[PDB]
Order: sequence, then structure tokens, then C-alpha cells
Amino acid sequence: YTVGIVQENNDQVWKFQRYFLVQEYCNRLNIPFPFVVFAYFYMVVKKDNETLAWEGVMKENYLVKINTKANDNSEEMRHRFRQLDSKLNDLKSLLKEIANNIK
Amino acid sequence: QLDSKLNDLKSLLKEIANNIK
Amino acid sequence: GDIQFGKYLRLSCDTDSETLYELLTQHWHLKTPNLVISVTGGAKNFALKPRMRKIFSRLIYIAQSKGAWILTGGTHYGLMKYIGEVVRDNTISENIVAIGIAAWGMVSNRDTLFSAQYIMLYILDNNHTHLLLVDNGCHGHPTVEAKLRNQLEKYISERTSQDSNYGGKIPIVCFAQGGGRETLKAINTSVKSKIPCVVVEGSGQIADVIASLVTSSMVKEKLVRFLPRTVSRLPEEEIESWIKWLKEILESSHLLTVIKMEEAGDEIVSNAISYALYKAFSTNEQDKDNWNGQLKLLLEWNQLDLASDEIFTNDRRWESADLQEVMFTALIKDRPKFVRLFLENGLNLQKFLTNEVLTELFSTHFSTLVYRNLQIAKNSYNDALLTFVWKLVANFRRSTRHPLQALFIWAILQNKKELSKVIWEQTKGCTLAALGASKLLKTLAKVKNDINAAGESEELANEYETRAVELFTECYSNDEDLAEQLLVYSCEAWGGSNCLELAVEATDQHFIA
Amino acid sequence: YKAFSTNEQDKDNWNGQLKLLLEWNQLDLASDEIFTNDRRWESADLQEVMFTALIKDRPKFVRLFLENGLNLQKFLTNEVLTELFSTHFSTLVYRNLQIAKNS
Amino acid sequence: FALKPRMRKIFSRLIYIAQSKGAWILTGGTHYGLMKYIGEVVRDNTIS
Amino acid sequence: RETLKAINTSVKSKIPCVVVEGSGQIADVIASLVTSSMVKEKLVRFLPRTVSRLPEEEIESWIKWLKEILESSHLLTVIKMEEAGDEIVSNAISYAL
Amino acid sequence: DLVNFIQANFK
Repeated sequence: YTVGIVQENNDQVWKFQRYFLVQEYCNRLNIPFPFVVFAYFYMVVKKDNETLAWEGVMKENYLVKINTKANDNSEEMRHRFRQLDSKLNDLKSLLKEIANNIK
Repeated sequence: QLDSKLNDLKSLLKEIANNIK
Repeated sequence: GDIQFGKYLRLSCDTDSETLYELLTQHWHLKTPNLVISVTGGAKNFALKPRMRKIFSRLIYIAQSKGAWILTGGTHYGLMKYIGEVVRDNTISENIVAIGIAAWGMVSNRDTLFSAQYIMLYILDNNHTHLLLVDNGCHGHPTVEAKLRNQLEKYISERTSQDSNYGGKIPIVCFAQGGGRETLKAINTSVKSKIPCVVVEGSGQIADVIASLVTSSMVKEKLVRFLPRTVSRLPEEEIESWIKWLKEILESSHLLTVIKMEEAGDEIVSNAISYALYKAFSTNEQDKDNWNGQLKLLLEWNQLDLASDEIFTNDRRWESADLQEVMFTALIKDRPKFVRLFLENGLNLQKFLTNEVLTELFSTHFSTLVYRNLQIAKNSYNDALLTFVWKLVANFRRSTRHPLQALFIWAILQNKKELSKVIWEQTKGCTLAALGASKLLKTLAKVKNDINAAGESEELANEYETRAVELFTECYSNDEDLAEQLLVYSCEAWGGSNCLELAVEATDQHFIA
Repeated sequence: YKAFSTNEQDKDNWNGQLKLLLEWNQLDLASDEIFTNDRRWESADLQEVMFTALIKDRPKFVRLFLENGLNLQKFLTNEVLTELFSTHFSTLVYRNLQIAKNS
Repeated sequence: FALKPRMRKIFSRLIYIAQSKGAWILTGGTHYGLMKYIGEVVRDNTIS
Repeated sequence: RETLKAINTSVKSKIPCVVVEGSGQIADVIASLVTSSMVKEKLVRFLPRTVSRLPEEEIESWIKWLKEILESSHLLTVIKMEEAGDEIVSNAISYAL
Repeated sequence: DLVNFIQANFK
């Protein structure tokens, strides 16, 4: 039961740990160990806007995508129909005005 | 489309009024 | 006679309005920022329709929020009684004034008078905090309170207000949904004054008459339709006077506002009131050419669409220097929609954030509770980002710069969602800012005593982290190399760290994966 | 309903109209016609119809009467409850309750 | 100038169409209102 | 105003082109139009403050320019406000040409 | 005090 349950959340944790290990190995002398000691000696002897603009453009695109997804409900047509009704009502008023002209 | 048809009727009425005047 | 279980008193019609107002304001009641008077027939016949109940509950909530006074018959019959109950509920869940006005001669039980207590036609209601009785004349209980109420409202309309922002005047708004004759008389005498106010085409039948109207024969037939029995009972001369009153009322429509029956939104009530006041502020011609005050009024009441339609548009040519004053107020007022509107209507945010502006804002608008919590978290737990944020906030409290990041942090620490998103949509380092916000919210919730506030902060942090993940997915799909360059981009004093470090320190497994 | 109202024999009558509309399950029409501000029915008249609605099993009318100003607390008198329990408690239910209590 | 979402979308689509066709664009070019926005858009287009 | 003058001088040439019944108010005037009294009242509706400020002779010239523009409609194309499609712009231009 | 002012104002 436990194996069946915790499988989905296991690879994600492993990827996090993998980041940790990879950064540990990269933030290192990257020298084979049996000679690495020499480094510890030698070392102890001694001891932008373009990217941000591009990211902003992509952020604008992402916001546009979210707004379009929200508006994709397609219910606005109904609203349009309602507006049409009002237009028809306007015609009636015009007719009434015509009658007032006739009288 | 039906709505448009109804609108057409209104226009006809307007034309009738133009005939009446 | 004073009764507590509040203040009650017996007045004479000769009493001056100024003296009564001074009495009320001096000791018991605070200065009114707005008044609502409910015009309803005193008859015991009242229908508690769900729509009317909802409308009046929303009205009471709006009055509580604004701190407005409420005037009512206060005889414990029909609508008035309901109102009392509502206010009671509201105080069980600041304080709301629920003044009631009645006639001493129309009171069944009289207990003349430390404080006399009486427990029991038209016996007064006990839910109202304050009650005023006036029967100096006509001891047989004819209508006499209406004249005094009209005089008091007239006096209030003439009073100046220092910080009202309605042009220095108190909005007086007669909310009326009553079918009685006295309701019609009150509406007419109010409209004769510069008192915009509202009717609802609902249960009230004379209100329905007025709404439908908005010739003598047409008004007569509408009245007969909505008052068959009532019109039949009334005599000819009094009903001709009725028609005259109704025509006089219908003469002016700008002061008269109506609520559509079709509308079912929860915020309809406010709108109506707002619109009413707006028209009286604009059509009054005293400040019709005025531009700023109109926008301030529309900013006070949450009316965004109307402001865009009316204040803006090409003709006015407002210019930039005028929008700064309203933007500053909108920041405090917590009106994110107006903030977005101002930003997208030409305001330059970068220039707006001045050193003095940020200093004053941080000093006199940072929540003391939040400040104490941040101090405790910084002193106890500490972190790479907490130290930086604490230093920045302390610097602005005592006295590149990245002012946008400072504003975003200020919005975040107060737990403002829409405003925080609006500010985030302006920053340069959007992904890094979102990651930092998530980390900061997590850390603050880790040291927050409040139970539900912790959940709110956790939800906000989750929302921001999902936002960052989605943004980075889109960014990487667009390009592979620039996305990694952004990843490794070292913060220019945001927190001294890039996206990877913030994500790993915040334990954001979803982003890394 | 129309023949009872337009007949003019009891057109001015108020109670009988409400009793008839209570017999047949017509709630919306009763709210529209019987009530509204003009009549000024008062409280003492609604008790007789509330009592009948309790037996008739017309919950909507019960809610309508309660929300139209009837004071439920005053309505429940000792005699009312006594008579109701005595002459409207199902004999089958009474026997079942007796058996459950005794066993 | 009002940066209504509809107008912003319309002018962005116009700039995209001009880019696709290779068409020239003539404008006041005084950095006020709409013109300024147009400039920003074209900048974005060349950054992408 | 200069927008109206440019539109008129362009239409006088064989230059089809487009207006949008959106934020632009004189564009809204032209779209709604597509008699002198009717154009005048539409202009006043969409330019209350602007029409109030302008003098009589210059505004009569405005009306003359607007009538001359409205004379020819084949070169004049409009974008409906109801339309929300992503490819509307292109369509308009296309149709115009 | 308050009662005295009230009764003085109301006569």
C-alpha cells in the first residue's frame, strides 16, 4: 500500500536530491580524489538587461495566454444576443416616433 | 440570424413610414 | 426617558436642528461620514421577501463599513423591526448608529422619568441604539416626526465636512422602498431639496409606480394598477394631490435613481447609492467642471467601470501629474482595480515611487502586528533574505534602488493578493520575484501565531510558486539557452541569489523537477 | 379561484380566499394575490390558516406565513399543542414509540 | 492615450502582420500616447 | 482633428483604409454614420466637451469634412466592436484592399 | 451634567 501511494511523490524528491548532489559535485575542485590533496596544499598556499527584457516579453505573453484562456468560456455570444434584443427595442421606439410624426 | 430577420422587419416599417410621410 | 438593555428622549417641534445635532455629536455619537434614511410605511403589513431581506442586509453592511447613521421610523412594525434585528446581528458578529424617529403621542406605553426602564399603538422598537420622540403638538398621534426628520436632514446637508471628499458635504441618501402615502410625501420633500436617492422596483408598490414612470392619465392608471384597493378607498381631492405630488417628484430624474428588478448581483445596492451621489456631485453644477473630486468620489466607493467610462476618454486630457494623488490614495484604500486602471492610463510607476513617498508609506502604513512578527522572525530564525528585507524596511522606517521590489514587498507582507499581482506584473525579475515572495511567505508563516493567516499565507505562496513555474515553462519553451541564462542570472541585490538558490532554500520541489 | 373571487359574493372576503388557495397547492398565486401592502391583514388572522397548514402538510405555506409576520412563539399555546398531539399523532407511530420506550 | 486591452491586442496584431508582410509603418513618432506604445511593441518584436 | 483631416485627404485619393469603433471617438462617429443634423448630433454625443470648445465656423468645416468623407464608403472599412477573433485585423485590411 | 443639559435644552 505504501509503495503504491508514495510513488508519484518519489521521483520529484529524487530530482531535488539530484540537484543537491550535482551542485555539490560542481561546486568542487573537480579533481580525481587520490591527487586532490595536492590542490588542498596548492590552494591553501594562495589562500543582463537583454535577458531581463526577453523575460519581460515572455511574461507579457504568459499573461496574455492566461487572459485568453479565461475569456475562452465563449459565453459572450449570449451577451451579444441580449444586446441584439435592445437593438430591436430601439427599432420599436423609432416606429413610435414615426407614429408621433404621423399624428 | 433570427434577430437579424426581426431587424429587417423594423427597417421595412421605417420604409413604410417614409411612404406615409 | 433613558432606557438601556439605548438613549431615548422626548423633544418638541420648536427644538432647533442645530441644538439636536450638537447634542448628538458632542458626547454619544461620532461625526457622521454618511447618512441613510429608510422611508417605509409604518403599517404592520410587511413582506420579508428574500430579495428585500438581502438588499437591506447589504445596506446595513455598507452603512457599517462607512460608519453612516441610519434613520428609521423605529416603531417595531414591519420593515423597521427587521432592520433592528439585522443591526443586532451585525453587532453580535465598531458600532453602527440606528437612530429611530417616532411620535410621543403614537406610543402605547409611556414611562416618564437613575435611568427609567420600561418593558412591554406603535410601541417603539428596542433594537435601535437611539430613539427620538416628538409630539409637541397633536397629542392624538398624527404625523409629526416627518417634519423634524426633514429639518434635521436639511441641516445636515448644509453642514461642511473636513475629510468627506464629497466636495465637503455629507451625502444624504434617502433609501425608500415603502408603499405608504407618507413615503411619497417624504420622497417629494426630499427631492425638493438637493437630496439624490433611490427607489427599488420590488415589493414596494408606489416605488414600482415611480420606477415604471421613470401625462396625468398615465400616472393615474399606473397608480390604479399598483393600488386598486388603495386608489378605490382614497377620496378624489386627496388623490388629485397625490397625482400632483407624483408629477412634481417625476419632474426631476437626476436626483432620482432606481434599482432594476432583473439585477441579482450582490454589490447592486452600493452601485445605486454610489451612482446617486455621483450624479448629485456632477449635475449639481457646483463642481461639474471639477475633475479631481469626481475621481476621488468614484475611488471611495468601489466603482471602477463608471470611472473609466466617465472620468477618462480623450476629451479631458487629464495629464500625468493629476493621477499621482489618486494613485497614492488607492494604494492605501486597497483598490487594486483602480491601481491597474491608473497604471494603464499613462501613470509612470517608476517616477511615482519617490524616496519620501516610500519612507512615509512604510512608516505610517506598515501594520504594527506585522512589524512585530517580522522583528521576531528576524531576531529568532534569521535567513539570507530575512536580513536583507529587515534592513530595507528598517531603513525606510527610520528615514540601483529597485523601488518596485520594495513596493512589491510592502504589498506582500500585508497579505494583499490582487495588489501584489498587479505590482508583480510591473517588475523586471518576475520569476525571481515570485520565488522570493514564496520563500518570504513560507518563512513568515513558519513564525506566525495566527492560525488562519498561516493558511492564507501558505495559499498565496503556493499560488506564486505555481505562477513562477508556469512562467519559466513558457520561457524555456520559447528558447532553451536564454532561459538557462536567466536561471544563472545573479540577483542585482534582490536577495543576492538567483532562482535556483531561492527554490532550493524554499524547498520548491515542483520548480526544480 | 376566479369564480370564488369574481363572483362578488365573497370578493371582499379575505380569509376564505386564503383557505381555498391553501387547500389546493398554490403558493405563488397566494403570495401574489392575498398578500401585498394594501390589505393590511394583521397577525390574528394568520393563526387559523397556520394551524390548518400544519395538518394539511403544506410546508411552503408554513414558511410563507412565518415570514409574513406570524409570531411562532406566541402561536404555540399549551391547548394548541395538547390538541395537536392528542388528535394528530399517528396511532402506528404512537405504538412504535411506546414499544421502543418500553423495550 | 488609453491602453485598453482591445486596442493593445489590435495594435500588436497589426505589428505582427506588418512584420510578416515586411510592410513599412508611418507614425507621428513623438513618443506620446499610442505612438510610444507602438515603439515598445516593435522593440519587443525585434527582441523575440 | 488632424486625424479627421488625414482621413479626408487620404480618402480623396484612392486609398482604402480602416477605422475601429473602439476607444477612438471620431472613429466611433464615422462608424456609427456608416443629413447635417444627424452627423452634428453624433459628433456632439461623442465630443461634448470638444464640440463645446470649438468655434462655429471651424466646426462647420468639420461637418463639411465629415460629410465629404462619408460620401465614399467603398474605400472606407470599419471594425465591429463585437468581433473578438484574433484574426480580425488582417480581415479588415484584406477586405479594404 | 448630561441630563442637566438635556433638560435645559428641552425646557
